[PDB]
Amino acid sequence: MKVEIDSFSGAKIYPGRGTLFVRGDSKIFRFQNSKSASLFKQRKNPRRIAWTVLFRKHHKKGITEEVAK
Amino acid sequence: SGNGAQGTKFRISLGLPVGAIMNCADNSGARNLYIIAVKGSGSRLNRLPAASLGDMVMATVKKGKPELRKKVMPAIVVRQAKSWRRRDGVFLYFEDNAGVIANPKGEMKGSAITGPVGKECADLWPRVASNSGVVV
Amino acid sequence: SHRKYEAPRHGHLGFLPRKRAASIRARVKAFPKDDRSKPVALTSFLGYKAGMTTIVRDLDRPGSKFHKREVVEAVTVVDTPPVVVVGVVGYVETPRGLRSLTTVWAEHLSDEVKRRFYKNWYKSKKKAFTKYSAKYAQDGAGIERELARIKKYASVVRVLVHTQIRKTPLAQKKAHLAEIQLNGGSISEKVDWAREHFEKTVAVDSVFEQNEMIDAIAVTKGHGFEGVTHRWGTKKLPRKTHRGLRKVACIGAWHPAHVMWSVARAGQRGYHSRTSINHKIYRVGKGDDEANGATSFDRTKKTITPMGGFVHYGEIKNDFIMVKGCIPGNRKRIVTLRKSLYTNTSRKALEEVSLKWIDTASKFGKGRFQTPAEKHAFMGTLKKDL
Amino acid sequence: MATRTQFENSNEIGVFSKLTNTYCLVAVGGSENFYSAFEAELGDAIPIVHTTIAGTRIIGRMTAGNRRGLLVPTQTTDQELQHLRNSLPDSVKIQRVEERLSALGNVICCNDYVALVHPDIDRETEELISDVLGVEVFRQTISGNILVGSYCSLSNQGGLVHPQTSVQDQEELSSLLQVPLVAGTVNRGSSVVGAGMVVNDYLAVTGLDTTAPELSVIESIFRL
RNA sequence: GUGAACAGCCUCUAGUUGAUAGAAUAAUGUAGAUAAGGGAAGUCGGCAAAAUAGAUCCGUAACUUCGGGAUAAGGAUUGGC
RNA sequence: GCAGUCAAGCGUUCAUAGCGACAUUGCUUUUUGAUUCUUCGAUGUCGGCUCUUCCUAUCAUACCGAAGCAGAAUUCGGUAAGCGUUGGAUUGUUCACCCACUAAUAGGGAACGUGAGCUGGGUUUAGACCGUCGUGAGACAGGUUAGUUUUACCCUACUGAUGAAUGUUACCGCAAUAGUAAUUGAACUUAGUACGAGAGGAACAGUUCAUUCGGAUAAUUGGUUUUUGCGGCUGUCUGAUCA
Repeated sequence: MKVEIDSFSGAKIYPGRGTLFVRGDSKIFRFQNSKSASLFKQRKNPRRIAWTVLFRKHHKKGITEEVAK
Repeated sequence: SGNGAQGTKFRISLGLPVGAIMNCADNSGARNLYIIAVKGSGSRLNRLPAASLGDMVMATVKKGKPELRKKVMPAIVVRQAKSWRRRDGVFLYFEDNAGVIANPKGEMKGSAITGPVGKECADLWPRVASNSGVVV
Repeated sequence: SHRKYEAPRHGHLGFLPRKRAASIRARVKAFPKDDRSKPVALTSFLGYKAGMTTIVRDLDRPGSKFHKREVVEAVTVVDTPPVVVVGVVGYVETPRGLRSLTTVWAEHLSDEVKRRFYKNWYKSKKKAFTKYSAKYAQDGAGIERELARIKKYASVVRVLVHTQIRKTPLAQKKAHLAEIQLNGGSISEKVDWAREHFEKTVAVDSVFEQNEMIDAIAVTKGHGFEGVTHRWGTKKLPRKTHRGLRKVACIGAWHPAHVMWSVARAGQRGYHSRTSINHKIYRVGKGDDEANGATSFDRTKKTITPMGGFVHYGEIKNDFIMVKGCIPGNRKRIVTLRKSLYTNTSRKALEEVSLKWIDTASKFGKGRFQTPAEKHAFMGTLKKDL
Repeated sequence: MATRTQFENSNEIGVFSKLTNTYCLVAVGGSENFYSAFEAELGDAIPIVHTTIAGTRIIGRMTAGNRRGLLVPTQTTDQELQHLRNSLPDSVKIQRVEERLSALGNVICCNDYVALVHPDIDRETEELISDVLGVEVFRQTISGNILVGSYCSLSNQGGLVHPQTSVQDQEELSSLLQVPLVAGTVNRGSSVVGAGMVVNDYLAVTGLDTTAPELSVIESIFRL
């Protein structure tokens, strides 16, 4: 059992949890829940939903000591 | 299953009843396939015999290069676009339906396959995996 | 005229009537066959269902596709307080069936057992087991004569037990008394084993074991009065039908001139007694066993309690049985765990495989975190605390 | 030599097996009869390895490599990666490849000296294949087919191509590959030659349905 | 007031607050609804529901009694400062 | 419609492997007839959808016997209905003919089962059109289009529920009786073995799955979402903001 990362939010997915979708480009996509899965279907840029991980990474949101080596 | 389908397949969700239209996945010149029946079905009043990933069915070409029409010809399902559960614990699905032309012996009339192919189909049918492209 | 097209019958005939159970606890109709060669041990057992959880284990089945590959399965953890014996009872054989001719009770029964006999506890004087329990003041010939009788007669012996209702995190405040037959040897030895097990624990270290096939007796969750479509599975009538599309069109032919008992009719649904056979145990844990959810591979620190506890159930701090698959009966209800009546040989049982990972995520929503440590680690500091 | 063997009932031996000059892989679901032919002549010369790449038994199409490397797709489990590392000798170095283009066996048609890749290969993967395999790679497709690995069964002593390949196409590769290529069929008329059967420097295994003179051709071209 | 509008929707003047009530709110109903994948395979018959459906720009065939068909068919935009 | 007996002959050679002329004995009440007994102060008339049970002259599955049964396939028969007998184009269709799956798509009864279960497609009032007949009003199993189908608040039967009386009350059990459930197929091995100069070609045992049915639940995926729980947007009204 390895660690797989959500494709839209970035939260860790436990076995038996989440969904999985394959696009026409044959590139993989994993969603932790219908909240993240349906949000992807609406073609939402995930850099703009506040509670995702890519949003907080972009705006150094709560980075604290992670910005320091 | 069916004749020539060596090995066994674990049951998955049925999402292709009689009368479905499936995109042509292989370079046989066809554009779509119209499922008329499935192999190894059951017998229940008012139940459409449905298909699934890796299953082999016969489907006419309602829209394609001419002499592939007006006749029945078997095919193999390579995409389902319907959420099915694997044993490993994943609920996955594809973007759209897709099938490949294949005579009853199990080999393919076409040469190549465009788009992802479910490994539940590659494993069950060796010749499909022989001419398959992306594998999940 | 015939049925035109012939279809399989809707529903089952042997599970009728689909009426309410006579008691909230499904009685054990039969017990595993006895052999007078083995040490004394219990045959059935009592527990409370708490919910389900998800597992991962390495499947070991030669010849299958998923050999030496990980899978996931559902398991229903059942709460288990240690069961204490408060009495024994002998069953004799008659040309009309087994009959109980005597009973023996323990010395100091807990308030739970006394509470069972009273419909109104507060108004009562707690005067139960007062005249009878005084018989121990003498040398004991009052009770020792009865235990002599169960040795001579009563070739079948069933021991009376009850659970601890206060140890379980449930608020019924009243125990569940029940009879449990024994699979020991010699009726003389069976009662002898009973004498020195009054007012003491009987854990799950002897009744069941890891990777054992057991039955599950419980009571169906109730859904009240139901129609005929969802009760049986009858086809829904077409949309154009007048005055109802959720019923059975033709009850019966002109003759016979009465409704057949085999016709499906609206009635009571749920609250049945269903015995599900051949259930396999994966975990047998103890309350004092810290990090129950940890496995030889995880090496983590967490119990089996999910985030926020089991829905409509407590926190679980005592013994438990973690059985593969679903189970009859709903949450907060007594569940009877009983030893398999037949020795299973299918190459599906006897698969002594340990688990690999246990789901402890929240069961009150979309459980995203297994332990508070990893929850606080992933998000980090919040506005609360520092 | 040339051995006639059926996996269960299918004649696609190359699909279910990968044969190289120092190691060989077979499906675990096979029977003694399929296993007997492989161990009949190999003996203890090179190890026999039982694996399931990608959780499936099409390892021949899901895996491709030579003396200097082995290729496994991303989704394969590390437990099987560890198993192949322990079973196979240390002389071969296994590095995972990140690519959703296709199964590696279909994409990669390589040998000790030369390699053939899928039309949609990317430069980042191009360097990874060359360094891992220690093999110079060139761009070309068998008869224009994208599945170069499934329509070309190749070894250091020769090579098989698509049966209906034009004569001009066949000779063009032979100059670069430095080995002759002969158009032909396998398994009683099947045009899938790259996946129908496999060749190493001392053996070639085909299906039991191969006719009389294709097996003779296989012996001639591959110098058995 | 929004709005093409005596359309729908909310309000000012004016007038009612009236047509048995209380509690849980089982089936089966009457009236509204929503359904993963396929999709008329259902049925005598897509009957019922569904989709487009306002406005601006582009574009529009067979045929004809040359007046029409024709907002045919088919495409692109619509908020706020 | 179904089942026998005799038996000339067919069956290379041989009456009964399988068939079988000329005659002849019966069975069936799902054909159609004939009768007219019940009912014209009236028992709602075709078909389709839904559902239950029963019978077998067994279509498939279980176990066997016979062959002009070497294997495979087939054909004939015995105990047997326990279980399963489908999805569609045309037609209102009973019927029928095709497409396809399947182990198989066997026949039937129960007021030609089933309208206070449904539909009203057809035949069957009244409107109207065409053809033939009639001088005419009108007639035709003719062809076609449009044509309101009502009530259970009773008793029994069935499906679920309560309940007095056998000193009271409570707990734990026995058991008569009644019902009963499982079902079929595919892939590998056996095994290019047995069997035959050749095409072909299995089976018992074992493993992995699946078809139909049944009972239970809800971790997981999906659905519903008056927790209006949260966020967003439109029109209007609280002077504006907030709400």
